Amino acid sequence: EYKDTLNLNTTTFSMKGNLSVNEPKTYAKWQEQQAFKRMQARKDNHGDFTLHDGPPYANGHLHLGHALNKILKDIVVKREYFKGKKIYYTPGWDCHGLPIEQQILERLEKEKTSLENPTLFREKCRDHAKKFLEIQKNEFLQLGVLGDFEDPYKTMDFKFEASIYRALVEVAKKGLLKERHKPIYWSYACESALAEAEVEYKMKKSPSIFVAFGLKKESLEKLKVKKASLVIWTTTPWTLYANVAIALKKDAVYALTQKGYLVAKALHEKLAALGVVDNEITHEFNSNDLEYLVATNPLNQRDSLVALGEHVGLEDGTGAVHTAPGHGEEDYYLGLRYNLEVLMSVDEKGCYDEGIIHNQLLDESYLGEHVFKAQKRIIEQLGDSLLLEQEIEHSYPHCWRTHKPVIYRATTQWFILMDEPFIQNDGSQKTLREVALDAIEKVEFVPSSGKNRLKTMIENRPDWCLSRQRKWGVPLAFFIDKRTNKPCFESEVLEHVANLFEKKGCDVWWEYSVKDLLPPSYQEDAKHYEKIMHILDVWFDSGSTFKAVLEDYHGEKGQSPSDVILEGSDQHRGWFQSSLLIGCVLNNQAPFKKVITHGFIVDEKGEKMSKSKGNVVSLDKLLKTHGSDVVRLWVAFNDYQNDLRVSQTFFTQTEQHYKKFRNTLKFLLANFSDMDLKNLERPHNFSPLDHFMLETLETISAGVNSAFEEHDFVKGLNILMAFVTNELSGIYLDACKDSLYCDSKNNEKRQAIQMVLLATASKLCYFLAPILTHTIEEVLEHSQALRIFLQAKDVFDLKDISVSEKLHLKEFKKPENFEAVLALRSAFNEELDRLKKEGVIKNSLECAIEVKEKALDENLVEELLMVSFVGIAKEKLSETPAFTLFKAPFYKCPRCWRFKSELENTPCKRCEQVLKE
Ligand SMILES: CC[C@H](C)[C@H](N)C(=O)OP(=O)(O)OC[C@H]1O[C@@H](n2cnc3c(N)ncnc32)[C@H](O)[C@@H]1O
Ligand SMILES: [Zn+2]
Repeated sequence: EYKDTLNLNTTTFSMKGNLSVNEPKTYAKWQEQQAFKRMQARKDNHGDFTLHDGPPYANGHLHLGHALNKILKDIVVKREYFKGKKIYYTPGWDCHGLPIEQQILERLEKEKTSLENPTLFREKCRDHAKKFLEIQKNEFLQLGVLGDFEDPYKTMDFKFEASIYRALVEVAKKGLLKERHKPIYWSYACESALAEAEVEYKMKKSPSIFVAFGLKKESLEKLKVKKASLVIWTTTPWTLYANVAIALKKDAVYALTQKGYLVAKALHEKLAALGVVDNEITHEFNSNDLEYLVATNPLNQRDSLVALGEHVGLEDGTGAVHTAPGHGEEDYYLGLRYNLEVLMSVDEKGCYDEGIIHNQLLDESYLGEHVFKAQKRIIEQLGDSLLLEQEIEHSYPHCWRTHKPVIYRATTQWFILMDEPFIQNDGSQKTLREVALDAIEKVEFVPSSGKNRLKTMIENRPDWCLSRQRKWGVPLAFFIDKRTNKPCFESEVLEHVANLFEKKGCDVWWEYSVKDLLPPSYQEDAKHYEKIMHILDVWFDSGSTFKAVLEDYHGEKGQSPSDVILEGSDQHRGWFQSSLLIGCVLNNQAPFKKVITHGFIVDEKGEKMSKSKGNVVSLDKLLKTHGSDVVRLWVAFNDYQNDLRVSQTFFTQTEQHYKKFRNTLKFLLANFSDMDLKNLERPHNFSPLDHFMLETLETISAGVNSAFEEHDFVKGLNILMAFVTNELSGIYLDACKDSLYCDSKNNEKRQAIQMVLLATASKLCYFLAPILTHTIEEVLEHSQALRIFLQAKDVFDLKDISVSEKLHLKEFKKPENFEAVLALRSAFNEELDRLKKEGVIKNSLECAIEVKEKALDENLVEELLMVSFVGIAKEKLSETPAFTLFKAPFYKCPRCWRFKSELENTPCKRCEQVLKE
């Protein structure tokens, strides 16, 4: 009957998050109130921070990977904002290319329709990108992220298309944009060249065959043998029609078997065990003496030159390599080395064309057949020359959006050259590969291992094929002079076109005549010029975002180079590399100072998610079930630099952490809710325990901050959680509960406790604000004391505070040392544990302790162990080397339940006083 005489100590801040209901209201408010613009306009901004957004493709709804990405960017940006900086973060969308165009192509199929008008086709692509840009923008905002989402950048904006073109212009004028004719990746499904970032290597089954090419009569006579046939190994019977040579290893021994097969001696043992060749060797020859002999192709009876390759391998195959210059890059260079024909009779759709008849390379029945469908019939046609057929599996390149296997076709395309010296901005001379490698060494990678991934790619990469044979993209908008057969790179022409794109967009390249695309100076010679109609690799679009966004807006959307970029691990093959290369051409450095890489969302078994496999976890369902602040906490509280597995068990762990933080903030708010805000002006006498908590708060705050500075949010959250769980809840709040609930509101020691709780909630708000922004906004909404103490209207006014200044602490105050008393506490609690299960007592408050160590502050002992008496009493309960435990020789107080009453059912002296107030 004393419960209503206690301090109420409640807050309107609720235990339950109600996140599905409350979070949309917060995020809608931030949109309506233009919170991001308010952040940028903050009057006392000091220093600048630029995160340059890498642009997601404007196709589809968001998945959990996009959420991971944008949430990490948001934590990084909000950290810098709350450190006091002016922030720049303009999100963007990647609107061109097959990620958009393939969806139009597939829908036209399903509807059984076609769209051949270029302007109308580009319009359907553009409308699709516009549609999903808005969908994605709103789904991003539902995660609580803040950026310039009402003014995002778009690669389909006319000014951006011009910026991309002007970047290409800079490459051309530095001498790095050149035509090459060679075999390259070819996607037959979309009738386009491809480069590396547009291929996905996947396991594929293939025929694997060993084929005898008999030496011609005159070559047998020169070699002085009766029978000899070189054996080749190939997995592509579809290229045998284009054979012109058989390449051997230089200065290497070739064995001739009794049945007359000629293979590398080093491989004969393996080949005979396979049954490709017979076991007996009759003669050995040096490949140097075999060069310029001639064999016969069993498929079509054509000559095949015996040639010497560069670096022919002896781990695979036979040591004799079927050479088809039209369908292999190294083959092509060998063919030119020996002035051989480049046979290439495979069209843009991957089908054999009339060249096989004109050149007598393959039977006419194959005309129009797809090369992969023809292979079975080709293999059957080989007859006795087929020595062995297997089926193998190997990693094979596939088109990134049609998912069909690619082939290689000799073709003329446009490239950025990697090993071509060009004039540096400082006047020196270096190749792009050299510049990029030097640039990488100036970039910080998080984790540092990511440097090695990008560096190895730059060390090994080939020339970058830029030209694509689709319509949705930025054209390589140069004219060829027919009088010279070379491109026109005159600045007046290039600037004229760039200005037209900036005002009208690239549709004009298809619509306008050559004369109408030329400056008036040139229009009389318009008859001599023809347009290049190829469009740029979409990876060149996105590689140019630093120029189009950071440079062309002169710092208004962030500096070049950016301070941070942050993307998934596939962007070393992608956007990190394209942006590095273009930045090194234009600026001779990377357009970013730091690269943070995150892993991929994968299922509970570590496997990739796909609608095909049935293992896709829905972002919308995840948000509905847990709320965005829980999804955000899951991101921050996990090892995001490696792949992240999604499962109910891991989200249940995160929910328990969120509940612990939330329940802690509720308790804090409840227990300084009644404090007279005049307290905030005056200093207080703090107890040793108070000081221990303030000093501990400062030590853990430094550790959290250092961890968050290194982007190790797990480490920082673990420090914060341990403080919340152990020192705060376990030690301080337990020890303070009596004063908080049972001491007078005027009690100066209670007021000091409340100031410690205020300072503690203040630091929790500051450190959690980048991660749980909605929840900290809610905390401030419900606590007038915090808003006054922090001079904060809302979460966007938070700053790191000096607890020392706010609480008026003395400069040279010597820290508490609690090692001895906390060791006594743990030892007492272990002994109390044992007495409880024996039934000897129920609670620490029933006990008296006499400590043999006279050196300890006895009131601190009583405070920390929550005994009701320090000293000697009558009934001995137990004894250790450090202390003796007795039953407290008092009654339980009916108001505070401490054993401090001299009379049964009578308020103790403290409570008596409080009740009389
Ligand atoms: C930087 C984007 C470039 C230019 C390109 N448009 C692109 O890849 O766009 P998108 O495919 O939509 O991806 C945009 C960003 O999401 C990241 N991402 C994609 N899938 C996943 C996934 N399962 N798990 C985690 N992250 C993912 C990707 O790593 C990039 O950080
Ligand atoms: Zn009492």
